[PDB]
Amino acid sequence: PMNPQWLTEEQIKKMSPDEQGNLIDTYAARKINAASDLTHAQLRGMIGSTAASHIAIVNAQETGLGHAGRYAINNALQQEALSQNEFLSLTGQIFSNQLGMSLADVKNLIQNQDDFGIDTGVLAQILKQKFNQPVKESKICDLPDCALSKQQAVENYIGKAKWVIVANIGTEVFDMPSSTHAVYPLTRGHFVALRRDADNRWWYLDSRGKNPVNIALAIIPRTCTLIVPL
Amino acid sequence: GGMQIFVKTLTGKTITLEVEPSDTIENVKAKIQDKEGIPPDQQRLIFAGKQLEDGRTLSDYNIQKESTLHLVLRLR
Amino acid sequence: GGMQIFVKTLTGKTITLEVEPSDTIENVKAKIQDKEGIPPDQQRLIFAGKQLEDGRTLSDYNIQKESTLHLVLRLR
Repeated sequence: PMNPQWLTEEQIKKMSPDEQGNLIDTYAARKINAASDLTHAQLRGMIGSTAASHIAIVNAQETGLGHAGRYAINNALQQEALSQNEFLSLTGQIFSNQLGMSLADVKNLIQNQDDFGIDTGVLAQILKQKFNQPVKESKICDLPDCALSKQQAVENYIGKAKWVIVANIGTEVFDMPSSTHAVYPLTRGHFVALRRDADNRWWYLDSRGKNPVNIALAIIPRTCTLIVPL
Repeated sequence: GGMQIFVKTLTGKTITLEVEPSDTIENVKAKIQDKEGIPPDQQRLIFAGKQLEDGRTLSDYNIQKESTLHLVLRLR
Repeated sequence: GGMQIFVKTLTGKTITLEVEPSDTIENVKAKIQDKEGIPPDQQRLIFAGKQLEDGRTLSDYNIQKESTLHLVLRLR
């Protein structure tokens, strides 16, 4: 609509994925000192199954660590597949071998917790070296045919992949659906993951959230960067 | 990504919450509920010696990253 | 007129920035923001194996025309 504060949870539950995704891309961005234009109840209408799932948040965000790159990999694979030490070793090797950084400067980079952070290129190199897994990446909004249908553009891009990693690069913080009491927004400069189950339901996994949540692919904010295993 | 704050009880137990500066005290209590099963009406939050009100944000209270809130339950 | 430098990601993507020797690293990050939508706090710039600081200029770092800076985003 023009004003979303009239939309009810029931109306939103009856909407298609693309209609729900349009609500996200139009109204889910938080303000500087307030929540988005969508309430917890309204976002709850975008949740599909609340039944028991074997999919879980294997990696919660650890105290004081900006290691969502690691958490998203482990949540995407549903295993403790990448330890912290290997995460930090592979990262440091990239700065050392590819960017010419000295040992002393690499160690400062690893150990400065507040300044630490990686990107989708580091992630791709970790996935290639550690797991021999190639990836492709794209912003959702740049996908072929996204303007015609966000849901199907993302489905067609993901293909038969069982997981995807999502990077929210930019300045926006998005309120997202949650199957719990609190809102757990997708914060800026942060990785999350989604995992597909046997019924082709996708489960959204934020290391900063409480539980997995079953949402349509079109719920992912369109500016986010998708990483897809080949 | 993301900002973390601490919530400490008199029991000594401390937990890490994932928050934004824009989070209301209401949503913070909801996050404590998700972690501990404690409904918001049984939560009293204190920071800088003041009881926090539901409609104000962390930023409104100048609660920053790694700040510690004190939780005392309201059992009657 | 004008000096150009390159900014290269690990993805391989390379972009051309229009700069002056007097440009601070701060303004260079702002130019990357204008082109790519990436805020400065999500940018780590590296040249000659060193992370560049915001208050120094290209000339301070001996960054000259057609130099290549390496951009790695800081996602946490």
